[PDB]
Amino acid sequence: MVAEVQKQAPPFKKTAVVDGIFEEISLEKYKGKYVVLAFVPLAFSFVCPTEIVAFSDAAKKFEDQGAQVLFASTDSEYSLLAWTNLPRKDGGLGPVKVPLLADKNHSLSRDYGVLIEKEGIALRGLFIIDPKGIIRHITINDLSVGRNVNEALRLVEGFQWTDKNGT
Amino acid sequence: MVAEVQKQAPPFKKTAVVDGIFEEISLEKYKGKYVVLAFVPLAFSFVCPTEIVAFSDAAKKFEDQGAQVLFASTDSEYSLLAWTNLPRKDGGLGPVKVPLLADKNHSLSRDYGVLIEKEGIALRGLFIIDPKGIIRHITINDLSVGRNVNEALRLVEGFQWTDKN
Amino acid sequence: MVAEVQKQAPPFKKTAVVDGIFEEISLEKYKGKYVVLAFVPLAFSFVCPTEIVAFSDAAKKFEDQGAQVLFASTDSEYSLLAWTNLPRKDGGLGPVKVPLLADKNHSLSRDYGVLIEKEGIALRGLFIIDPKGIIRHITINDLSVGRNVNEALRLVEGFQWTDKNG
Amino acid sequence: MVAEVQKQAPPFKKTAVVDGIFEEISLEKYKGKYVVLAFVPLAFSFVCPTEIVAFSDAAKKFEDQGAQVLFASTDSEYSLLAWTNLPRKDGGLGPVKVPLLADKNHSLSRDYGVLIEKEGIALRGLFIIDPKGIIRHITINDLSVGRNVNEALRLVEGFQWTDKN
Amino acid sequence: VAEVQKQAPPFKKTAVVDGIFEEISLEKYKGKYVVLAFVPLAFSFVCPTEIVAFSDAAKKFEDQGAQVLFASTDSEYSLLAWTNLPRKDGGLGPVKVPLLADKNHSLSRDYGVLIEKEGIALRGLFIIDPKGIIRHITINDLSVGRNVNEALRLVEGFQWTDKN
Amino acid sequence: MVAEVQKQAPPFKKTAVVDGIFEEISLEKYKGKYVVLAFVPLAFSFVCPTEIVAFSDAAKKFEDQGAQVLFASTDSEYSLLAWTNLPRKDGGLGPVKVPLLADKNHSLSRDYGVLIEKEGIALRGLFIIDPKGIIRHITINDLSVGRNVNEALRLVEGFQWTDKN
Amino acid sequence: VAEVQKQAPPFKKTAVVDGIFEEISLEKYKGKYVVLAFVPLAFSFVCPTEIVAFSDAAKKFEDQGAQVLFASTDSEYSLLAWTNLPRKDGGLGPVKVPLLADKNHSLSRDYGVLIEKEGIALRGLFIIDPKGIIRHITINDLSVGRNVNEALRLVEGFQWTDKNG
Amino acid sequence: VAEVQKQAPPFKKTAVVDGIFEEISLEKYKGKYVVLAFVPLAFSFVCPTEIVAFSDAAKKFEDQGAQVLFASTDSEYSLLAWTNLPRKDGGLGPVKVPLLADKNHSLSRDYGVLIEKEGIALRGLFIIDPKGIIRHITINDLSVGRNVNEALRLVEGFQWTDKN
Amino acid sequence: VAEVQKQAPPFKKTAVVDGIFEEISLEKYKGKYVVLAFVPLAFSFVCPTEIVAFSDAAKKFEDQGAQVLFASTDSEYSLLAWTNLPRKDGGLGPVKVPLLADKNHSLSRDYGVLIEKEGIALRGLFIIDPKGIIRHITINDLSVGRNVNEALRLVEGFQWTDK
Amino acid sequence: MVAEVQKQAPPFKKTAVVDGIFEEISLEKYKGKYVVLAFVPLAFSFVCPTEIVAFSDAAKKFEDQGAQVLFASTDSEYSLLAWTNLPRKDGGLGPVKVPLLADKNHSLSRDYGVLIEKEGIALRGLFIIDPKGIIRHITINDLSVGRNVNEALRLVEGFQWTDKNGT
Repeated sequence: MVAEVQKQAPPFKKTAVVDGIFEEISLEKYKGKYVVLAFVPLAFSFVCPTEIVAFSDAAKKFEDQGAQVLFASTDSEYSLLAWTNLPRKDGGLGPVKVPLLADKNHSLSRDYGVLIEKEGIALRGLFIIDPKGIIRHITINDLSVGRNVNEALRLVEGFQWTDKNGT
Repeated sequence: MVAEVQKQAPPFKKTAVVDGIFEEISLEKYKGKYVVLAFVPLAFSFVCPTEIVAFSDAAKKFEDQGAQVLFASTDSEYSLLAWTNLPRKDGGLGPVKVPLLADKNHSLSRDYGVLIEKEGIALRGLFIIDPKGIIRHITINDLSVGRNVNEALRLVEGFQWTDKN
Repeated sequence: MVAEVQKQAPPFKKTAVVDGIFEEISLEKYKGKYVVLAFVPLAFSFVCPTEIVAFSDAAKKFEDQGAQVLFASTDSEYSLLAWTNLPRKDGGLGPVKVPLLADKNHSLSRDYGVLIEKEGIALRGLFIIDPKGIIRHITINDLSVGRNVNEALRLVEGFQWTDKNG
Repeated sequence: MVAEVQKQAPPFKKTAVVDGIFEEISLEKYKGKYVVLAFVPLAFSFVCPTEIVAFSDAAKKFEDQGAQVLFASTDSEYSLLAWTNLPRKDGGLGPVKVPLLADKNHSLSRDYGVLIEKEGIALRGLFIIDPKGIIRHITINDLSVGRNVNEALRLVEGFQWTDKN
Repeated sequence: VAEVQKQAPPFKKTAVVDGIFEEISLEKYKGKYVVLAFVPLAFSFVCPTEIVAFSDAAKKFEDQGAQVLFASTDSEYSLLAWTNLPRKDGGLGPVKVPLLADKNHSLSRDYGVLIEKEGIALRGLFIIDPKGIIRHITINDLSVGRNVNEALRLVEGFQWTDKN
Repeated sequence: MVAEVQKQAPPFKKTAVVDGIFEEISLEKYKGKYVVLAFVPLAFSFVCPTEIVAFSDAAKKFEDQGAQVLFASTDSEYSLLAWTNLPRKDGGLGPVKVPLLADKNHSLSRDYGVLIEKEGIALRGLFIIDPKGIIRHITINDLSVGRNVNEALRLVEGFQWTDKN
Repeated sequence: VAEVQKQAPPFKKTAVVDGIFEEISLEKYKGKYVVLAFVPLAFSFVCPTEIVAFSDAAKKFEDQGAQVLFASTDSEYSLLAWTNLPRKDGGLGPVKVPLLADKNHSLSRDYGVLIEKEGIALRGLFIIDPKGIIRHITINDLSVGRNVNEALRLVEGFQWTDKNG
Repeated sequence: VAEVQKQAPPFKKTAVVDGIFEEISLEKYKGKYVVLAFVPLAFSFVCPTEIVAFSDAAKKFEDQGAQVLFASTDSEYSLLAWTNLPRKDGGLGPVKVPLLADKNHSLSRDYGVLIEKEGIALRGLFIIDPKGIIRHITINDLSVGRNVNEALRLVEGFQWTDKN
Repeated sequence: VAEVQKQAPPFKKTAVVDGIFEEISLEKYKGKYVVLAFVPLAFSFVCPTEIVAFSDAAKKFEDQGAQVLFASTDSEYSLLAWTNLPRKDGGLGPVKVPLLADKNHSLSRDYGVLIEKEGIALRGLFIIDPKGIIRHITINDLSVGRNVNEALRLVEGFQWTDK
Repeated sequence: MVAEVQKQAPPFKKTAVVDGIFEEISLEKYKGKYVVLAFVPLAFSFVCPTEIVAFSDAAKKFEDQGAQVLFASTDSEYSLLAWTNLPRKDGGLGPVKVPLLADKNHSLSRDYGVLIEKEGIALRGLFIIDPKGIIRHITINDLSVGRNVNEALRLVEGFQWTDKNGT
């Protein structure tokens, strides 16, 4: 069960940090809406999280497009929680407006094809999954360079439009 | 031999249309340069090729950045040639500033993970490959929605910057 | 499930260009009639398509013999359509009086034993299939040399005669 | 080891009737020449052998084209010999200008894909094999209808022309 | 394969009986002894005195409650032509025992007489009783023939023992 | 492994009773001569040995034909010895002019295809083996009915004649 | 195979009892101790003092509630003849214990005493209790025999232990 | 897997030593006793008193000829941040023993402490001698901690017995 | 094999309890903590001070709701004789804990302490809770022993915070 | 690798008690002599060792015949040692004139076909092995009943005699 465009997205149920407390998040929870699943390699890394912040700030634009953004990493929910509790002035992430999923056992990263087995971390993959659970897009960047928030919005708007016309 | 970010890109040698005549194109030919390999499902399809045109028009901007754009489809070099000879006024593609690769035996599309076996055509995948032949990016869109030329430019500039800093 | 003389022909359902528009063609559609399935790939090749034209021109002679000619290639229905829209003066095929079947996923060419896997194209095979769907003849030519239209007519006439005596 | 256009023809070594006596015939014997190998289901069958006669009569036209015609069946060299010794007025074949190969153990017919296992006889297959031993054509007719001598001549001439241009 | 004491392999083969084709099976002779004898090849350069000897004794076998059947790996058409070609002219002439065309070799294979590399049957002879059990097997190399009286002696032997 | 007409006979080396004492008999010992190997179910059986006696009496006729007769059973050389020491008046065999081979471990009977595994005894098989060790004849009778001595003589004479040439 | 503490392999074998044949199985002696003893060959050049010793003690075994059975790989006809040949004349003479003909070797194989290459049983002796459980195994190479008193001692031993605790 | 009396599974893992990264292998301590101790998660709601107790006794171990190493399935960045976050503020504060980031789980798998379903290590502790042989294994469920003096006692025990 | 957090491998083994044989299974102690400890050989030239220490603390374990069990790959007859041979005379003397004879090695194999090549158990100790879950594992090489107080501390620990 | 009459005996190398101290005994050590290998289920069992004592007392008669008697059990060399140190008055074995082999890992008992897997003990098997290492006899008694010393002497004398004649 790897993830491929046109196929059903691998299901998941993962403990996540939502507004500073733990919640069990599954894909089935968002059935009917678009989901944008986006991975990041490590918490507390020496790379500024501008990428997660950009998606956090656009949370509401996604919600208006009928979509929910979810982030995911191979850190525990405790590491990710602490990451949010450590403000940005002090080198952390600060609170955020999107769930952060703790993929400690690596199943998520493996099923979505982004895990770097030797290293224990996910590549910067991003998947857009439609209301019926079909993957309609895959981006995967090496770690050095980030993703564009507007691309995800453009694509979601694109797939909605085509969902409700010919194509 | 599938394609993965951080791994060596699958090599290939495919007959392509360059400037209305055939040339054998391999990836090894572009070692030292960034390569942006982009697939498209079918020639002569009744869907406007604005996507290939946008990348054709930016061919030279990529070249200036030290990158080569390559397009690829599961059509023969003769179908792709005829596509270029048929102007856009008349429902074709017109000439183009980027090699068009004929993946008739499907090996390319299979090795890069974009082939839809049941259908015989490639998804709209796009791969950025660095000078050492390592895949640094993968985009794959379902057919209904296209790719953004500026994303490929942004990413290439991104990977160059990080290559040197 | 390969094709052999005396055995049931591999069924198929393939999108084809008939009179400049797409139609889904299966073998089951011609049950009761002889079918003459002939392969060619490639479209827009730099070789004059005299072979397809000869069979196009004899379309009606086949129809009189109780047979339907079908052509087939590993090109898409869009490439094949464009081939017909491009007239012969300009290096294309022009319209034709026989369906052109797009075997893009190669299943047809594989099941009929004509695909050159390394290359992605069909050899110049021709199959005559009787009303019950049994293969009664197989021709397969390497690419350099073509088929004779009259052979297919002669064979069909032959198999009809023997169908109704023998 | 089945026979396919573009591939090497299955080698063989079979006892045949040549000019009313037995000789061991192999394909390797005709290397350098075109070979037209043609099968028939049964000797003494109730079908007139006009087909074998037509190819026998054109023997020399084939020889002029640089080709050798060979016939083959699943009968013994003794059955095939007797067939030639029985003249046509009397319901046999009469003498012929082409070797008749006795495929009693069925290996030839199996390797060339014409054997009907349940029945023990070959379909009316015809193979044209070039000087390097590559199969350039395959015809296979059900038993009720025969082959055209001129098709084989046309094809051989065709493949020679294309061999040299 | 066929073994003494075991059930004989069943068969259904096209044969030449009185110059026309008939489908012969073993099941047809259930209740009688069957003496199945192989020979291939037809038109071979070796005189068929052996088949003639068994043809001439056809009726002695019938009196003993037995049927003789011959078999070869030639087609029914080759075997037919063999009978139509008289002996003056190097053939066999008519015969009073069915000639079975084992073209697909199944019979010869099941009875263990086929020479696979060659496509021909050894000179095997099998005596099969009324219940279909093989009570005797002879197999000669091709160079030397069988004795008709041996088959009669053996059949008489097995009848006697069948009833005491 | 098994014995077939036209093939090399399975070799053997078996302890046998010859003139009231033991000797190790192999087939290799008779190379150059015809050998007629004949099996019998058991010693001391309630069946009169008239069959072995007939072949014993014709020993010398076989020798004149250039042949050696050998008999064989699945009994030990001690059982077979005792069989010969027990005269016929007293229900035994009496002495005989042909070696009697003790196939106790069943290898011979298995290799020659006559063993009845469930029972441990050989069928009444008879094999004629030529000077080069090739099997030229096989007879195998069910137990109820015996073999004919003259058939073996006729066959041996037959195969010699045809051997020469 | 047979093992101490495990159920003895069942059998049904034709045997010589008082000069005639009877079918002996182990199931027949359920409720009694059975002492199954093998011997390599009949008519062997060794006087069978061992079988005689067990024959003479038949009645002491019967008094202990035990039955002695002997077994060999010879036919019932060879074994019968062995008994009919008196000891003065090199045989066995009659005996007071069944003699089992293991011609197909199944018994000797199942009890682990068969010497495959040779076709004979080692001098094994098995004591089997009323429930059919093997309580002892002796197996001697051929050169040296068994002691009758050991079998009696062991049976008495196992009875005693069967009835105390 | 790791077993008493057998060679310990080798490793080479990025670790936090004095606020910076160093690559730590077992081969680095050949000649000394190594006490390898796992803890399930950084920043967990459970007080690290256990790591602190072993950190405080670092020098007693060093005097005995032993090196203590800690290991978790967190990244070196999570573990670094854990040390930079003082205890007043819910972290670990600095420590006197390397903290090894077993992100790919190989270490925890090879030492038999990984809970596959969960992605975390049990509280295992292994004592490994100078030749790299495992001479002791402790493994505690999550609810209850380890005793520092046991590890010191055992190391002293194995040294004494090493020299007798 | 036996693992912390998993159900302990069941067993049923003949043991010496107060100089006579009894069949001991784990199921017998369901509801109580069990401390199963292995010892490699009886009559070995090393001191049983370890078994004595646990024997003397038998009652402290019983007060904590726990039963100590010892186990070795010796027969119940060797183990019995070990207890009948007093310590003055180089044996063990009586003891207040069952001694389990794992002659067929199944126990030692299932608990992961058997040294196959040798036929003896390492000095493993397992604490098993009332539901039969393993909550602790110690395994020492043969040269060095276990601490009685550790087992008491751990059991008290797991009772307090139950599960 | 099971033991059978006429076949090579399985080799072994086992720690044994010889005269109250440990020694490594292998079969290879007695090549050239007959060996009489005899098993016993358990030390300190409630059954009197009369059988081992009878063979111990005849040790020297065996030695004079050119044979060595060896005993073997699945107990450790320490259990077997203690067994000898415990005199017979006090329910033990007392010293003995034949090596006692500790088959703790069960390899010996398994290779000679006497191990009762479920139980961990050897049946009362006895094997006579000739100077070339060939098994010339096998006795195996269930546990309830013992073996006869004179049988082993009779058999060894038997096999020697026949070794050195035609008959």
